[PDB]
Order: sequence, then structure tokens, then C-alpha cells
Amino acid sequence: DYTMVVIFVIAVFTVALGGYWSGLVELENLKAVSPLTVVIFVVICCVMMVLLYFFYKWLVYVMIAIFCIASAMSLYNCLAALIHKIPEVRLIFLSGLCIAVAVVWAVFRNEDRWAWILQDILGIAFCLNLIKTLKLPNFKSCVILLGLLLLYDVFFVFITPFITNNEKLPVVIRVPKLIYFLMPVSILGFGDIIVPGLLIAYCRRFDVQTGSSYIYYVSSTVAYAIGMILTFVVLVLMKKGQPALLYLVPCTLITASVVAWRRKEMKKFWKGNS
Repeated sequence: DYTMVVIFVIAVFTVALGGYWSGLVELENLKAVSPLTVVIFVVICCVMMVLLYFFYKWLVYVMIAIFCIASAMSLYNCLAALIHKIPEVRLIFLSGLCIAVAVVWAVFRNEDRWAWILQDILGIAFCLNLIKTLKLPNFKSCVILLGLLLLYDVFFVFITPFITNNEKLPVVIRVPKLIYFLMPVSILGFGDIIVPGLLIAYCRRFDVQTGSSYIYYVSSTVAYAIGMILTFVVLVLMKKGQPALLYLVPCTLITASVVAWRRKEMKKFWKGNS
């Protein structure tokens, strides 16, 4: 099907652009001018999932509204830069366009014919903003967060078989089967684009901080693409829904570690340039 080639492009240029955009912000700061909170992150986080499981009805609409507002803000921030490069009334027009798109998507949520493109655009903007704004301070935090979320995925795949209202969470990216375009789905969540996206952004940021090159950014992006290809290959071969993190976290972490080791730049990479 011609969706494993489309969702591979949507989920790779979003990560690559987010990492490059994050490194572009860091270049201006140089020019013009956590290990203990993991327990709280685990607690609070899983509490949110428990609340979603217990109060799905009246807690899916608040999640939808939060997604609408956050995606509208992120889309405005993303589209602002492109026009800032191009040589206020225009800014308020862009804000109106973004809020109109968000409200149109919110109204047309269950129209599965053309709401998927609006959800994909809003989600791409949201991920492109979360990859840039969220600043992981050091590779220790990157490893901790990626390993924790890999363990969360493992729990996802190891608990659901034991167990086995009409709304749909907007946390996912939906693409129909692009072979005759009812339509089936090709779902890829936000946590498979953001969580390694933060690591590739950190690789680009560290590369910008240390001299001027593209080794870490290119290596992380290539390894992420290869991990996505491996995920698709495993999905095709074994007729089972395998979480993408399980194949995206090792491929990126291992290659970052190898690049750091084979460059005498591990100590700074692990501690941070600070």
C-alpha cells in the first residue's frame, strides 16, 4: 500500500525539520549572546492515563479542546517563521486562519472523508513545535526519557492482551489507504515522532554547539529513518501491530552512542556542554 511510503515521509520530514529548526534557534543564542523528576513524571503521567480510562466520556472532550488550542498555537508559530523570512494585519490574518482551521477541524471531527488531512496538518504543526521548544539539557536526560517511554510501550504491548465513548483521541496521525483515494487506517501516534524527535533535535543542537558540522543530526535522522523502515518491515512480515518506539529508540540511541564514542565526544555529550 502507498501509505507506508507516505507516513514514512510525513514522519521523517517532520522530525528532520524539527531537529533542523531547533538547531537554527540555538545558532542565534550563540551568535547574539533531569534524573530525579522521572518519578514525578511517571506518577503524574500514569495518573492521566488512569483518569482517561475511568472518566473517558467527559475527559475526551477536554483532551480534544486542549489539542485544538495547542495545535492552533503551534500552527501559528510554525507558519509565522516562513512569512517572517518573506519580505500587523498579516499576523492577525494568519492568526484568524489558524483559529479557523482549528475550529473547522473541531466541528468536523467524525467526517472521516476529509478530516484526516486537517488532523495531519495540525498534528505536524504540534509535533514541529514540541520538537523545537522542549529543550532536553543533556544526553543523560535523553536516554532516561527514551528508555522510560520504551518501557511504557513495552507495557502497552504486554498488558493489552490481558484485558482482551464514540469519540477518538486526537493524539494520533490518521492516513487512509492511499490505493484508491470504507477507508481503513494507518495510525502513527505523536509519541513516535516527538520522543525521538527530541533526541534528534538534541543531536543537532549539540552539533551546533560543538563547532559547525552535520554529523550528529544526519546520523540521528538516518537511523530514525532506518528504524521506521524496520518497523514497517516487521509489520509487513509478522501480521501484528508492533509499537514503533521499540524499533526507533534503540536505532537512534545506539547510533548516537557509537558516534560519540568514535569521536572522543562522549563526556561532553553525556554531561552537556554546560
